[PDB]
Amino acid sequence: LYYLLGERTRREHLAMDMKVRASQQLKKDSADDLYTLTAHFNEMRAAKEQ
Amino acid sequence: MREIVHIQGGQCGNQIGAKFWEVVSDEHGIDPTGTYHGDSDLQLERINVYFYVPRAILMDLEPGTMDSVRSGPYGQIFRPDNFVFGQTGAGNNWAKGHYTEGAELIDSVLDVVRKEAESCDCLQGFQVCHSLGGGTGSGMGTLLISKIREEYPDRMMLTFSVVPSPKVSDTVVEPYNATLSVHQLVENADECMVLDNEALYDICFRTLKLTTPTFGDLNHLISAVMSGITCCLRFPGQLNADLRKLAVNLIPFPRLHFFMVGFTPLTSRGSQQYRALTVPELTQQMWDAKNMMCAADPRHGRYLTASALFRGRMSTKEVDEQMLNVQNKNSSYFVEWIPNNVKSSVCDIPPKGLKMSATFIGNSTAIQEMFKRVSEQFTAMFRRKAFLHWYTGEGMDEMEFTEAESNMNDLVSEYQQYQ
Amino acid sequence: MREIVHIQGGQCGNQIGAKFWEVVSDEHGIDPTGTYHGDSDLQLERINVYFNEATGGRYVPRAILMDLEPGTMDSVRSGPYGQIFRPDNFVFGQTGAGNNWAKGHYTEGAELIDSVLDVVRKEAESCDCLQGFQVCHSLGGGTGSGMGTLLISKIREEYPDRMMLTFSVVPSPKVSDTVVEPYNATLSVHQLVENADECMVLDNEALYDICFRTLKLTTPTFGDLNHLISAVMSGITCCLRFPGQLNADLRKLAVNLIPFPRLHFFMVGFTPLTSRGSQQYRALTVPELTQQMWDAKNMMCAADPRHGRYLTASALFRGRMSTKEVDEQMLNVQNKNSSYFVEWIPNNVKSSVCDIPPKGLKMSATFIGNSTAIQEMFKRVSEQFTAMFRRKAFLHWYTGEGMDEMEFTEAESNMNDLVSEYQQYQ
Amino acid sequence: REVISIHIGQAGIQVGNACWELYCLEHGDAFNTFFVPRCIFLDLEPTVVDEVRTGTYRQLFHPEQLISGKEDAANNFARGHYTIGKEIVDLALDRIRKLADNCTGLQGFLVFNAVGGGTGSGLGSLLLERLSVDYGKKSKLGFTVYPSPQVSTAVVEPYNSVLSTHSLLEHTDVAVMLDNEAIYDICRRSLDIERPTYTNLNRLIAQVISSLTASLRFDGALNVDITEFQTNLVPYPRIHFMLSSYAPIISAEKAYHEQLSVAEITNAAFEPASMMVKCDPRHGKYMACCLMYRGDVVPKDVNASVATIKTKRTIQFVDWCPTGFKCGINYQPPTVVPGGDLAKVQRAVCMISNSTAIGEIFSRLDHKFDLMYAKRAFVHWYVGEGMEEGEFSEAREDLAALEKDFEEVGA
Ligand SMILES: Nc1nc2c(ncn2[C@@H]2O[C@H](COP(=O)(O)OP(=O)(O)OP(=O)(O)O)[C@@H](O)[C@H]2O)c(=O)[nH]1
Ligand SMILES: Nc1nc2c(ncn2[C@@H]2O[C@H](COP(=O)(O)OP(=O)(O)OP(=O)(O)O)[C@@H](O)[C@H]2O)c(=O)[nH]1
Ligand SMILES: Nc1nc2c(ncn2[C@@H]2O[C@H](COP(=O)(O)OP(=O)(O)O)[C@@H](O)[C@H]2O)c(=O)[nH]1
Ligand SMILES: Nc1nc2c(ncn2[C@@H]2O[C@H](COP(=O)(O)OP(=O)(O)O)[C@@H](O)[C@H]2O)c(=O)[nH]1
Repeated sequence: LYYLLGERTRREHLAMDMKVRASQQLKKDSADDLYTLTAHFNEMRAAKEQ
Repeated sequence: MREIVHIQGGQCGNQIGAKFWEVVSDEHGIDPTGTYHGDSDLQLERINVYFYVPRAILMDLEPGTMDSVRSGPYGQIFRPDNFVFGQTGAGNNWAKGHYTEGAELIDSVLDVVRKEAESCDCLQGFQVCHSLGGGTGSGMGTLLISKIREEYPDRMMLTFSVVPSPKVSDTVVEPYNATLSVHQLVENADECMVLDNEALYDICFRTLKLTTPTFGDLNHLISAVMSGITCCLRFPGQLNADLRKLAVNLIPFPRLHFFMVGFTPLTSRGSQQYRALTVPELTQQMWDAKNMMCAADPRHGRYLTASALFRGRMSTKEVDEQMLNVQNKNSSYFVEWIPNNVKSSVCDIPPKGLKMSATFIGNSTAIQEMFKRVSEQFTAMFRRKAFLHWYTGEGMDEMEFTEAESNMNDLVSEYQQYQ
Repeated sequence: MREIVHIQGGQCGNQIGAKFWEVVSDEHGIDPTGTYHGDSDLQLERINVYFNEATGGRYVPRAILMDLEPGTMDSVRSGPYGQIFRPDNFVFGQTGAGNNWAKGHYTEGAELIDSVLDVVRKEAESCDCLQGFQVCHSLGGGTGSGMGTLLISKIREEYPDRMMLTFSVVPSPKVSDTVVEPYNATLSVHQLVENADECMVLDNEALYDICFRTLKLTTPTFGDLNHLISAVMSGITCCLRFPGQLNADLRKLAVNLIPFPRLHFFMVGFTPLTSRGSQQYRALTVPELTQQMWDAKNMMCAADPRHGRYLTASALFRGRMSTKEVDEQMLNVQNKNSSYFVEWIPNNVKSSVCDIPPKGLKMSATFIGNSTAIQEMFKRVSEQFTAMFRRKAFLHWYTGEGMDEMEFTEAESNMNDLVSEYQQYQ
Repeated sequence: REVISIHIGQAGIQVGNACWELYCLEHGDAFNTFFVPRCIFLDLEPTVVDEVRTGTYRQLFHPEQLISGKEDAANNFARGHYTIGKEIVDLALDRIRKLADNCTGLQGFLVFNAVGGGTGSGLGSLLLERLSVDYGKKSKLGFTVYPSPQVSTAVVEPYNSVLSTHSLLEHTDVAVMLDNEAIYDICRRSLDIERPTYTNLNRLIAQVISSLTASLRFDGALNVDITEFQTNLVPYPRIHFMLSSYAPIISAEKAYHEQLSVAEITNAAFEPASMMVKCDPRHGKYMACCLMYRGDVVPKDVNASVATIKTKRTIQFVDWCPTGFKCGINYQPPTVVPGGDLAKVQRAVCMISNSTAIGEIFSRLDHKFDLMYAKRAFVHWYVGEGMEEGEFSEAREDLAALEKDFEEVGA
């Protein structure tokens, strides 16, 4: 019984790890979106100053 | 006539200053033995500004830096009486380096600098190279700045200070030192040229394309900046601009004296003969945002003022259309209620090895990003009093850190206000 | 004054430009170290169109090598005249696309185009008065076709007022290297019709034919094929570099050869090209140059223009020539073979002369003929494209990357209406 | 710039037999910090001390420095603290005084002891108490050997470990944990010695000690003295117990094949399979790390490696410390000992960090101590030696307070 409890717990921990990895991808690309989008805001800002 | 006294504090300050005197002594043609061997007679005329024994004062708290100074070349040229030097060592404790160990070394460093100050006739100012992360460099150097202003209030004062960055973080108590050091700098130094290792490592990666940038080359880059900024005193020009004239042209408000610096030209060994040396080309390297030596991208904000010190036989007409073009093209990146935000200067003597060089000093409003970048780390650590007892059990109390916080907070507020 | 920047994409593009910069630098008398050693001053006054003086007689070519594989760039720098390019202009990825137009247009393009654009922007603002851009690439590969075509699109959004040449080889059924050639050719052409100014179609099939019959080479490696292509390309832009009795610049030639805005795929030839066996047995007169020019077997594309009709044609002559002899010889070859020429435009040929022949020759020529036989190529490729897409072969390597089925229907529709409208003007 | 080193007990002076062999071999002005040596061996049994007196280093050590008692402590903290310590400790500190008197710029003392025994626990704590009174401000580097959970040579070692740590809190300023079972596993896994003895253990302990004092003996690109560990690694006055690790602990065969560089050895110094304490730092959250670099290392890649560590997620950091590192670079490569089982390396790394995995060790020890104490087993031996029933329970509650401190700070 314990030999199989261990397999279910290992499965649960891996299901969390692949989730943690995917969360880092979301963190990274969203940071990239801020850089490109704030550039867009500066361009519109430049447009109105002119 | 016009005189500049040098003061080097801490391990970081000493190795930067060691490389500085190497470059200047080379420019003035003085050998590592201490005798003149130069060619031109323009160099002898303005060698009293720095000298032939240098007019420097090294100061620290560990013998290793002094031993490493006399070991290398141009280490036999310092006067052994100027090696004012403690013995115990603060060691990355601002309280120790500002209250405990400073309290007995400061009297002796002040005596030697006072003798070295009154030895000449008319001071232009002092020039201090130090850090903001270490203890014996930052704290002791900081107290020296405060003591000097009480004795010499009408003289200029330069501070080449490096700041800690979270990407390049040496010690754990970095924000505890940087915040307190700024709290004293904002009211004491005349102006500061902010440096940091992150931007320096970044410069040596992209532009210099060096494989292993040891501390020798970083100190070499900072040294080229310091040689370029005082060339106007040491050599005639078609338009002269000493230290005082740069300060009054760059600082619109009395608390806005933290500058970002760049240098041009900087090219890899491979692309060294594949390039041209023209004023427009140097300007595109000057105003590049990846060429500033701080971790604060100036294109995330506005410029207040900017200056460019040129060296070499140039046509002043070219200077003016380049400066006006950069102002009329990117008009949003510059402040609106000051027209013609650019100060310029020309000197006829280039650095040894180049035909035409330039030095950029930009007073931008992107500086509030790095100071907020620092206050974040400081805020979290201070809230639960981490590492606080190593400072508190020395004389420092809690309101001192709160006071430094308020000064950090209202500085970035007025940068935002003037933005 | 008038300025041309150079852009080489992919492996094929890199070698073409390498032989090109060797030949041009030779014409200007610059040694592989990059210093001036010429004799007269006819060469010095017009080296600003292509090169930039660096320091003390150092002239650097204004070229940008762009690709995705390290070996391709390394090979150009190992060989001679490799040490002359500025290392900043070696814009270069690390992963690789590998004959995938989707990877070259959506996956790896999105992270390299910005950097090469920065180099292109710096190289464009380094000069005063732009004349146009010059792009060399292929239509079968992925890192040259898809990435290079997106580069074309970015430029048209940036500089829509300047000229643009693209020297592109096309895949043929008889000379078919890769397996995904149709899925690349159709989408590339689709983007070319909406972005390029004019395209000069080349192909490897015609290149093999020339090297067997006329050149009679024993081992024609790619160095010699690129030698032909470089001599032809230099012939187009000779007029900006040298003075002549009748100057014809690029924009002047474009407006003369393009009767309708979508009809900008040109066929090329070059004269004289002889074996070293028969070089001694002929002369150098205008008739010998014109007959070898207008020969269908001497065209540099595998599309026989004698299977259609010439709409317009142009000839750029080089050497000390008499314009009277020029137009009379051009007029004669236009009057005899009158059926191959379009009817409602008299004197379908624009002509120009330059007074400086290439080194080693007294007289050369270059032919640029906007024919209507190019519709055969698009049919000959489109049928292969349609044959695969009907039952979705190889589809998933693009579909799983971001394109849908509607993109292929769009690409086939534009080729279909293009072939229909070429057939209409036929 | 001088540091003196005292060695207590059978384990302390055997470790010293390796330390001083390495020091004299390494120095063949830089030697001034150690050199006659600046040491005092002291023990209550004369058998191990006279091994030094009849050994090869008969002439190196001044005769008086070798202190030896007349009878053993019988593996009793009480006996080695109140009965026999009272006669030897006064002679020991009367020597340390004039050794420090000969010195001028004394950085601090560093002590070597094992807390499972009688001498190392009892008079080791007693000696540290009187040194704190006499000097106080000078740093005392305590390299202790706590007993392992499953590998044990004694029976009553829980009693001694708890009773020693109670004083080890407020006396030493820097305390480094080293178990024996963990090092056994290290020598089996990486050094592939299937049958190790104490000699191999003591050899690589000396390598660690020499690596953290090399900043004083030799100039580096970024020097870090003994006061820096005091400040950069101890966030609170009651949390000073540091995990240690060293890399690369590699055999001759493997080392030449492997490409040793800063990034991979900085990684290797953070896995739990290469630490000197059997504990799971994944179970805890790091507070602050300190990285000692020796040899051919530029500041770039040490900074690059530390960036990769902070972005990985199998190891997490505390929220109160975003910049949790203190690096240090020195030029001199690590030396080797002929007969030693380590090969020459271009560059080595010693990590000294602080986490909450140590908080797990003290609970694991408390349970074993608690079980025996309730039915007063083995208590009567210590009580006869001079102690009472009170101090066992009060030392127990002191460890309980420490457990609560780790759970609260980690929150
Ligand atoms: N008699 C004579 N006519 C010439 C000569 N050169 C050019 N032409 C004539 O010029 C006419 C075309 O005009 P060009 O002067 O060549 O060109 P343009 O007037 O400057 O106009 P663009 O080509 O747009 O610059 C042709 O029909 C030629 O007959 C020449 O040397 N002698
Ligand atoms: N690393 C290491 N540990 C040792 C060595 N010798 C003994 N120990 C450890 O010491 C502990 C046992 O206490 P001891 O050091 O023998 O006690 P002591 O210092 O001799 O004090 P007394 O025996 O009462 O005189 C156990 O943890 C042993 O593993 C050694 O040579 N190297
Ligand atoms: N540019 C440069 N920075 C240095 C050098 N040496 C140390 N530093 C920086 O200084 C910081 C440590 O300061 P430290 O020397 O300990 O100051 P001190 O202890 O008060 O003397 C680190 O963050 C380093 O990045 C150097 O030679 N050049
Ligand atoms: N004329 C010529 N054609 C070439 C050369 N190198 C490759 N090619 C052609 O390019 C085609 C394949 O394109 P490829 O090099 O893979 O393009 P890329 O990978 O996207 O850069 C083949 O059909 C070759 O005939 C060359 O040096 N000269």
